[PDB]
Amino acid sequence: PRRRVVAAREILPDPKFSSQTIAKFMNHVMQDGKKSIAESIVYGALERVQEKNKVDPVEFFETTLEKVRPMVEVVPMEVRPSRRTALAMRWLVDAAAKRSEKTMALRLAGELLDAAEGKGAAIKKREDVHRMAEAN
Amino acid sequence: TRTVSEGVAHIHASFNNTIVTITDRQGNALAWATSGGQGFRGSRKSTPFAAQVAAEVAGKAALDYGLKNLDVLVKGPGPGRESAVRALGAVGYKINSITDVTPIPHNGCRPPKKRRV
Amino acid sequence: PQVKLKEGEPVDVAIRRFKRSCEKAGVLADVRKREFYEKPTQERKRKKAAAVKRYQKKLARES
RNA sequence: GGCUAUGUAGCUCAGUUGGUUAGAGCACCGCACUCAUAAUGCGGGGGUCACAAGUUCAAGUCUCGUCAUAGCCACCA
RNA sequence: GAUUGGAGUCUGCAACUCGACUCCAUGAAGUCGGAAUCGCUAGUAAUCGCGGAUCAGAAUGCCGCGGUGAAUACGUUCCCG
RNA sequence: AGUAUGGGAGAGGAUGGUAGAAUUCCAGGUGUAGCGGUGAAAUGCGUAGAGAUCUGGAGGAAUACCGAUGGCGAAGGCAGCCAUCUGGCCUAAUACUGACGCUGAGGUACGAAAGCAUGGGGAGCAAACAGGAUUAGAUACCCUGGUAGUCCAUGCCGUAAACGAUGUCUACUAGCCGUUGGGGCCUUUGAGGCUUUAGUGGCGCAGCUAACGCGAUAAGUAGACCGCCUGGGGAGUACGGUCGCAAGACUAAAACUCAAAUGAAUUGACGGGGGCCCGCACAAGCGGUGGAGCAUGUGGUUUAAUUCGAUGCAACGCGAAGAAC
Ligand SMILES: NCCC[C@H](N)CC(=O)NCCC[C@H](N)CC(=O)NCCC[C@H](N)CC(=O)N[C@@H]1[C@H](O)[C@@H](OC(N)=O)[C@@H](CO)O[C@H]1NC1=N[C@@H]2C(=O)NC[C@@H](O)[C@H]2N1
Repeated sequence: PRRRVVAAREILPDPKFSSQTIAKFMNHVMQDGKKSIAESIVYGALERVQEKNKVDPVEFFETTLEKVRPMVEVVPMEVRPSRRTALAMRWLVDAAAKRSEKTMALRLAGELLDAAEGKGAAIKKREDVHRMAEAN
Repeated sequence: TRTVSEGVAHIHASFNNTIVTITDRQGNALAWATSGGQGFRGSRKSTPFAAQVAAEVAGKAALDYGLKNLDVLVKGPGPGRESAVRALGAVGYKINSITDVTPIPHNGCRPPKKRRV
Repeated sequence: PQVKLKEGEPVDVAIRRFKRSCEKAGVLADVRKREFYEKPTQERKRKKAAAVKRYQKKLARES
């Protein structure tokens, strides 16, 4: 903004797990103000992964997001820590949509479960990113 | 086929194009690549990136002849000299010396007329 | 130039010592001057302006 | 008579012996860029790959013939 | 949910050219949009409904109202004024 | 004003020789698909092998660094190094001649570049010219080539913003700071500090000037001699004459026509002049338009009429907050 430097907005943690990562992921998922639908999708995915494997949803989500998290983007450039999480959530969102489960919550839970062990489309996207990165 | 260990790198950099020639000592050529060969047609010849690509290609081609340490000489103005010499080192060569050998007249022939653009 | 390179000198640092060597030498300035012919009138005007600038710089740095 | 080589959009050059699964450049018309213009960028239209048959799972692309054209040569009722 | 066939309601002296709405039938293009180009820095953008002026009848326009409710700003090279 | 004798600096001039770098061409070695050029391209060069790189030859022209608000010359001009011939200048002290001086109408000598004549030379560059681009057109600016010329010898031509836009000579009138070539003095061991003189520069008191500015290198204060000017055009033109191979140069009018043409400085405006900053201006994001169907406005076309206005941003769901009569 030429002269003024603007502070970054602070968002509230999600009411259930008090996790700003979960809150920001929900914000990325949400479209046109339907936070209720976004909450349904995200909480359904977390419940699904929890019943599949008895592991704390917050820890599982953060470990998977760290796995998907890119140190560089896409023509290589450098990125800051905030962009890392932003792009990780961005790429994680799409692959769940292209999956084939009947509900978005199930689709996203399956995508997280597949990305945690490395056979995920988001993982393939990150692979494209870094095999593009070594070009320069 | 022939094996040489020491080599010379000639960089011909201009405002229009960059030519990288790998020779053995005594000046016999071994490999050569230019920015024109690797696409970059027309105005794109003069960018440092094209010179870097050409230098990488020439170094890789000379690696088949199998020499590990080379001496580079830079002749001419324009972009791509520094990028080209960096690319030669980044290929895995050991550079022994680096010097400028662009010719300078002692007030010899008359240059062309100044462009009125 | 003849920038010979030591055992511990990296490639990039060697190239950097090189551009300093060549910038101190100032060969590229001669290359720039050589490319087009300059009339004696223009050369004399350029040297006159350079002398005036040098004297102004001397006066400014003295006081 | 013999031996060769060609014929692809409105105008031109490719595509040339198998799965050619005919494109490239200029003409246009429309769109974009511009204060107004170009150049340039985009899109659309504009042939049905000389014709007729043969083999074949593949034919503008190959084999047979029939055209038009070009080059050299041969012609004592 | 365009277009068309059939049957109706209301305003109005009068709905052919040329009204709005209802019912049955029909069920087009469209599967996310080239070059390029526009708005927006927080209760904002996005999305959801509600009201009014004009007005017999005739808003997807205009002027207002609230509900849900984000993402991103390293910086001034480049484009515009 | 001039002469003799010692010493000093210098791209001053003429002749001959010679050295190194670079460009171009030629032959050869290595080697393989481009090179060159531009805003982007194309003309052009290259598979009978270019460009690049290395070695060796041929020839012409010019002298990097030193290099300087430095130096020399009447001006024009003069730059590698060496030798030969040669002009001027600076500097010290004596000695000598004794006004022998200054300027200068006519005259005469020299005089950048281009151009001309005869004979040579020709690398690079490059009027004319050819082709490729750009453009509405391009005859030009840009690109690829290229002849005269640029170079040498012997002559001619006699013109330049040939400028300091400032004729030559002489004397006098505050100061401060540089620099080049000399003379003198002082410190004290070797490098500095004071002066003086001849050049070359920057400021600046007085004075001068319309102002800008000049200001001991005067455009100040005075003297000697010469050249030149008398509104702007017509016009440095015509006729005559002199010179020239020619191109042309020099001397040099009138008729006619206008009421202006000019110089310096002031305010504003403008600039395809500069510097500085801001803005959802660009970046980072989210969602749209341009594609589809429909609504609405406009252009165009059509019609008897399709009523009239609004036209880049700042007209086009605009006047119209509402055309069946
Ligand atoms: N005893 C014999 C000694 C002989 C020797 N000759 C010594 C001598 O006697 N000298 C006398 C001084 C007279 C001087 N020639 C007149 C003058 O100087 N300008 C002429 C008047 C024009 C105007 N009124 C003032 C003007 O515009 N000025 C500009 C200005 O300051 C500046 O320009 C820009 N753009 O800011 C500067 C930068 O270029 O240029 C100046 N212009 C110039 N500077 C040059 C210079 O001094 N000379 C040669 C020429 O080039 C000169 N023009």
